[PDB]
Amino acid sequence: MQIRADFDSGNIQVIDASDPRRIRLAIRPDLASQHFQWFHFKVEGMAPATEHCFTLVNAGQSAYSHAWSGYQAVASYDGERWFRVPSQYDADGLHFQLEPEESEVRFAYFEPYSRERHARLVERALGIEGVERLAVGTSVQGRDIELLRVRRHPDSHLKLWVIAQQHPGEHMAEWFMEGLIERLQRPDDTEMQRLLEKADLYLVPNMNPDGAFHGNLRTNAAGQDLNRAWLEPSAERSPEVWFVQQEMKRHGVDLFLDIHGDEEIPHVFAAGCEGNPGYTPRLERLEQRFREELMARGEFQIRHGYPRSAPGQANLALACNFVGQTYDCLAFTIEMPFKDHDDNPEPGTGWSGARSKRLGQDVLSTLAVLVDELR
Ligand SMILES: [Zn+2]
Repeated sequence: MQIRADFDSGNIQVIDASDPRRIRLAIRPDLASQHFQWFHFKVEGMAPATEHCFTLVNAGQSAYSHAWSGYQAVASYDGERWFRVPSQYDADGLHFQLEPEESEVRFAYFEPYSRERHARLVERALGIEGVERLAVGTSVQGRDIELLRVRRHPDSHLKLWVIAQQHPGEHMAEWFMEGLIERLQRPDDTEMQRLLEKADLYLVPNMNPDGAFHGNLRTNAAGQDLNRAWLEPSAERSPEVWFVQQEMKRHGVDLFLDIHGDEEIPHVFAAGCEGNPGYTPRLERLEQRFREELMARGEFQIRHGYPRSAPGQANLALACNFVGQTYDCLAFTIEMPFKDHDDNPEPGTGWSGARSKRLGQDVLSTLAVLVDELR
């Protein structure tokens, strides 16, 4: 038996894998920050007809250790079909067991989205009618930050921005983008026809390629939390955010969605800008419309989420608040669960890459409905 993480988005430290019934492992802290929670490794040469019991020993010291409770690890034999496995959490850490049908299998905190797939996603995007790579930024380690624009009518006047995965460990985010982009390949898509008549789409499939490649959870290569750098972006420390802000200034913003993933809450939800000094009645109305329309179409609810912000007490270092206020536009942070969307239980897979994609396409339907109210 051999366990490794020497690959894209891999993360794990092997303690002792000599006894299948007592496998010890540790989660690796981010490149330049103390945060950790995301894990991704492969096991090879497992004995057949044998139970293998795994334990992430430092789960208790992870960034969000209270989120472990109720969480079921994800696994895959072919890296295509991912399934949930029996898991428990106590003082010794996160435990999960599996009697593998195959000699090899891989585990991860969520269905990984590799930079390899990212590349194929961009390729397909550029092969789509009206889709272009409007501009490209560069990460701290020199990886591409594509800004794709979907434009099918030279007279549209609205700019709808959607960026994802500023936090590397939140892989469900890029899955959301894949679904959103792929819907653009439909021949007779009436809703999209209307949307694109009035607006152009500005998409950044991945805001932190270095973090994602290195299996980080929270920060970019420099150790900076990108969703805390919007008030004071750095060309050197947070180039990913700096790039996006320059382009936003060039073209303008009339809508902004920041796609994330939440470790704790087992529900898909959306946080707004109610704490912004610039939170107007118009924006409060639009936020109500958006949630109302999305709730009627996708796996999205409004009962659970983060505590709301008191009037004028928002943290403008956050993308959602910063963009919404700077441009006086509807803005939300979309949150997908690492667990399941309990409203629609599917224990065998929990929240997945597929359900993330579907949410991405449902969100497009919501935008089509609200396009005439944004401005
Ligand atoms: Zn996040």
